[PDB]
Amino acid sequence: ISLAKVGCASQIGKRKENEDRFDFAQLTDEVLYFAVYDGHGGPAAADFCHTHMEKCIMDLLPKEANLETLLTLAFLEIDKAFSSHARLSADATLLTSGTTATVALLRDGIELVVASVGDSRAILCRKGKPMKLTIDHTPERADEKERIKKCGGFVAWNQPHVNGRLAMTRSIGDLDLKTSGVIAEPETKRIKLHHADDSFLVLTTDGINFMVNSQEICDFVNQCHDPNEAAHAVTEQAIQYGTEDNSTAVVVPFGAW
Ligand SMILES: [Mg+2]
Ligand SMILES: [Mg+2]
Ligand SMILES: [Mg+2]
Ligand SMILES: [Mg+2]
Repeated sequence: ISLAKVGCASQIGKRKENEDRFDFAQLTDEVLYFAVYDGHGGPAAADFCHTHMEKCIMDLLPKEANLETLLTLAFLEIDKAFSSHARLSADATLLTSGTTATVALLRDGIELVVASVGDSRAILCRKGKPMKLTIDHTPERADEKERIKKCGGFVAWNQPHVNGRLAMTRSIGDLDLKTSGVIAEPETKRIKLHHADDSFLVLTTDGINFMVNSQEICDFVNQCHDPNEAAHAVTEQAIQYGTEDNSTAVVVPFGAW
């Protein structure tokens, strides 16, 4: 696998700051890492994950062979770390700072494991068909709604927001909403890559998702030259369809192994 080929674009939209972060790296000989972080309420939480996620993972790699279990621990461990960082700084806004997290680990070139909290997305495109690797955590999910109430929170409306503040039901940070049911525990998925067909991993933030569905994302990946152009193509298409949030796409090509 080559990382010179990974394509990524991030556009700011009609917002004052761009709070999307993304990273990818070769962690060990066997483990590749890919991530998007959609921040809100200040970039502090997205930056924190961007800065520290790779060490939470690497320190746990020698201890945990189930990568779904590994990322669960890493997410909860990094959220506990952000809590303390926030509670101990002079800036009180860090207590309202949050972020989505969608992280992918590829082991041995073959085993793809994806964990996320929030409404940023991961899909896999093989032969121009998408497969969803994530499901959005939003209050319009019956199971998510029930946890929010069980924990004593509520959902308000313009379109549904937890306690009138948070458009999603899981996240890293948002220290005050943690008691009301906003958790840092991811949902996970494990798959094996195709031995013969080329498959692409695409991470996107909600600015893109609002206007470009999963199928149209495969079309851009399928029809553009390199992943670089495809990533820039799909973020720009979202802006032109009417999206105003920050928009970030990351396109990862996998060889047939
Ligand atoms: Mg890094
Ligand atoms: Mg954002
Ligand atoms: Mg949102
Ligand atoms: Mg967003």
